Amino acid sequence: MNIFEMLRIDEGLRLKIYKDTEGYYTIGIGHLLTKSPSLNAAKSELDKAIGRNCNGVITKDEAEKLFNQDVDAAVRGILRNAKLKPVYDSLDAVRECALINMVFQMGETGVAGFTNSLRMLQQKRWDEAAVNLAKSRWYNQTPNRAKRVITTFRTGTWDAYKNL
Ligand SMILES: [Cl-]
Ligand SMILES: [Cl-]
Ligand SMILES: [K+]
Repeated sequence: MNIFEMLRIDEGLRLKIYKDTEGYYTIGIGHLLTKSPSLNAAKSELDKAIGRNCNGVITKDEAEKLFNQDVDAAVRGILRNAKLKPVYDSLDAVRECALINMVFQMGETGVAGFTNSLRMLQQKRWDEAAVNLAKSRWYNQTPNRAKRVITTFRTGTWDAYKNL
């Protein structure tokens, strides 16, 4: 298991524009197009991202390419973030994926708001961090995914993603 497989499981894959759990236009593997409620806006954003007239639909290759770029950006974002980098550096390779997962989902800013949780992870207080992470809108809005990620932080293993 690796970050790609992990995110592919949590985001799924759709080749046509769809609305994500918050109602935002998305495509591919969780690639957010826009927060605007205009399908047209979303359609423009798509073409611009892909570089051709897609008319709302893309290929699997295209989805995967968007996917590589998005993981890359999440990582680069974590590294450029003064609150995130220290944490990520302190973490083992499995747990780092859990952090990348959150940033992919919520963005650099959102995660950086989990201040108390971030400190607990840095101190390696796994159970305490897991409880803290659960006291969030994120857990309440997407509990199954949040469970998987928190379990990953808690255990250092891929158990939560095995048998999926
Ligand atoms: Cl893009
Ligand atoms: Cl969920
Ligand atoms: K590390």
